[PDB]
Order: sequence, then structure tokens, then C-alpha cells
Amino acid sequence: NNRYSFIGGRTGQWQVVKIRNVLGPGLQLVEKVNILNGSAWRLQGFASNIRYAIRTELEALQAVQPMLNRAEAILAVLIPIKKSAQWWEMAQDERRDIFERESHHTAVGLEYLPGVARRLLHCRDLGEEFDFLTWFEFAPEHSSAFNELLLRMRASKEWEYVEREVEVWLKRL
Amino acid sequence: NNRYSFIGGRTGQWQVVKIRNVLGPGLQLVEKVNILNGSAWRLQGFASNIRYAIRTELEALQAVQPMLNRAEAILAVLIPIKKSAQWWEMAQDERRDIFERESHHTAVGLEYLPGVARRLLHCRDLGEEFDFLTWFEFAPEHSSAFNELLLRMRASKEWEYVEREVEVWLKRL
Ligand code: HEM
Ligand code: HEM
Repeated sequence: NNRYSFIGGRTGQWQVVKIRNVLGPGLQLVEKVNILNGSAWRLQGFASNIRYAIRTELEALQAVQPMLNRAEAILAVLIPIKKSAQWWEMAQDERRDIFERESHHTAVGLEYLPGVARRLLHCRDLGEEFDFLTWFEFAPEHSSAFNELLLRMRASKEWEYVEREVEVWLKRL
Repeated sequence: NNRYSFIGGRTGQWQVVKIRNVLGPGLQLVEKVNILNGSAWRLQGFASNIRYAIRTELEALQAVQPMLNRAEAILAVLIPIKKSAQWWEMAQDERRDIFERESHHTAVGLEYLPGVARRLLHCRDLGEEFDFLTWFEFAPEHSSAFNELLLRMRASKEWEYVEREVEVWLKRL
């Protein structure tokens, strides 16, 4: 099943370390997040096909990207993202050009592998209040680098179209 | 709301003229189709963002494509489609190259506008048994042209990856 739910509340596999309400309405602070394949809030999204990456990029990613659930990867960050109406109205070439040619999303992110594992979920098509649920996990040694990655991405042209962003920092129980 | 359901059964706005089980398991013949925004079978899908078309192609489409619900558009065809796992594993560049560079999907389709109106719905990501629900509607004077179009698309490289396909031909009640 390709659907995942993230329930903020009193139970779950992850302890909430902090929530940073970066842009737009935040998410209520809670004790834990419960993740279900299939309390104060619920987010959901689905795993899907590639929308932007080209073969040579997938090959580079596959050579270095780590798996989820490494024993060492006791920290995670859930980052729900919404992009603007102007973004979604653009054509596929226009969006690819912003994503990679101008913002270097994949090339920059590759600089943080193999430290950081990731998962991308989609939810605009479900009618959710965010467009994406992005998930990252890593060992503590990579926290500083991950915080640097976030600031680099927020400086990019792609991020001019981000209208809501929340960081939910987690620790594996 | 971006979700649509198509219910084959005894009630609805469309009379079934015929069902052609083109490839793979078919759909049960029924009297009518009921279309709901939000019986023998139910199909559902969502309207989404552009995945392939580039800006100059959207411009060409917007110059000529007709609205849905024209008074004369008394015939329709609902065409559920499933593509193979090999298709979905390909990268975005590989899929785009097959879709347009090799198959000329948009260029060929444009030859049948403005006679044929259309809607594309996506449903792989809902876990449905098809990947897309395609909808076409037109006046009887365009039926022969539409049949030509179907034969051209089934001859294309893109259609080498189609693994299930059904035509539900409909008449507006
Ligand atoms: C850690 C290294 C990262 C790598 C290697 C990376 C890689 C990628 C790739 C290859 C895609 C495109 C997938 C596709 O073609 O469908 C993507 C999409 C996306 N990533 Fe990243 N990413 C990283 C970090 C981040 C971070 C830290 C964020 C959030 C702050 C983020 C947010 C997203 C979003 C929102 C999308 C969807 C873009 C859209 O479809 O418009 N990524 N990522
Ligand atoms: C009538 C003229 C037609 C035109 C102008 C046309 C145009 C298009 C366009 C521009 C797209 C890409 C949308 C995007 O970028 O997301 C598309 C997708 C699609 N069309 Fe057509 N189309 C036509 C006829 C047909 C026919 C007759 C069929 C079915 C037999 C069909 C099946 C599909 C499918 C399955 C997709 C999704 C492709 C994918 O995402 O892999 N189209 N069409």
C-alpha cells in the first residue's frame, strides 16, 4: 500500500523533539507522531512515480542514497510543504527548469548523501492542506549538515513558490 | 473537488452503447454510467497537474481545445488505461521521450480538435486497478475521426506499454 498517515498525538514510534513553524500556519506541538501505512492532527500522502528526475540523476541517486531504517538513523524530520497556485499552473518544462536548472535541487541534495535518507510523499491530489510530506532520517552527526541543507534550499528559486512549510523534528523510540 | 467516480449500473446520465474489452480483463456490460464528483463496477480518479506537456504545447492546446458539455457533444467514450510496471520505473526524460518525441501524443491528438473534447483523470496513486480514466466527448459527425485516432494511438510506441484498456461508449441522456 502506497498511502501513509502521520498522526500527531500521544502515541507512536517517534518522539517529537520540536516543531518549527517556518512559513504559514503551523502544526500544534504534540508528544509523538504515529506513522501508519494506510491526537491533534493527521497528515497523509502517497508514494508515487518520478516527476522530474532524469535517468542520469536517478543513477547518481541510486549509487549513494541510503535505505530507510538504518540502525544509526535515530533522528528524523517530517517537513510538510505547500507550493503556490502559480507553481502548479506552470507547464512541465517550466517546472523542471526551476527545480533543477535554476535551483539544482538534486545536485544540492546529493551533497548530503549518504548521511541523509529520504522519502517523498504526494498529497495535493488528495485534497490535503499541504502538497507534499517530505521525510528525512539520519544519525545525529548529520544534524548540522541537514540544517545547512534546509537553509540552502530555502535560498533557491524553487522556494519562491513555497507558501507553507513546517518542520517536525523527531527521535526514534 | 478533484475526484470523480464512474458507476456502471442501472442509473446515470449516460446510456451505454457498447463496451469493447480491448486488452486485458474487461468491464461488465451495464445499462448506464453514473458520474459523480466526489451497480456492477465503480471507477474513480482525480484531476491533476500537467506531467508532460511543455508550455508551447499547452499554448497550442489552449488555442483550440473545446469546453466540456457542448450541446452537440451527445456521444462520449470512457477509456480506462493501465500502463506496465516497466513504464512506471522509467525516469521522467525517458517517459517524455516516448510520449511525445517518439509517439507524438499531443501533436496527433491536436489533429482531432476542436471536434473532440477530453478530460484526463489519474488513479494509479489511489491503488485502483487502472492507472488513468480518459474521457472524450463529441458530436456524431466526429465519431469516424475519433475511431481513426484510437487506431493511430494504439500503433504508437507509447501503447507498447499499455497493459489493460477498455472502451465504454456512451450516449448522453
Ligand atoms: C537530502 C537530500 C535530498 C535529495 C537527494 C533530494 C532529491 C529529490 C529528488 C530527486 C526529487 C524529485 C523526485 C521526482 O522526480 O519526482 C525531490 C523532490 C522534492 N524534494 Fe527533495 N531532496 C533532498 C532534500 C530535500 C529537502 C531537505 C526538502 C524539504 C525541505 C525537499 C523537498 C522536496 C519536495 C517538496 C519535492 C517535490 C518537488 C515537486 O514535485 O514540486 N528535498 N527531492
Ligand atoms: C483527442 C485528442 C487528444 C489530445 C489533444 C490529447 C492530449 C493529451 C495531453 C496533452 C496529455 C498529457 C497531459 C499531461 O502533460 O499531464 C495526455 C495524456 C494522456 N492521454 Fe491523451 N490526448 C488525446 C487523445 C487521447 C486518447 C484517444 C487516449 C486514449 C485512447 C488518450 C490517453 C491519454 C493518457 C492515458 C494520458 C496519460 C499519459 C501518462 O501520463 O502516461 N489520449 N493527452
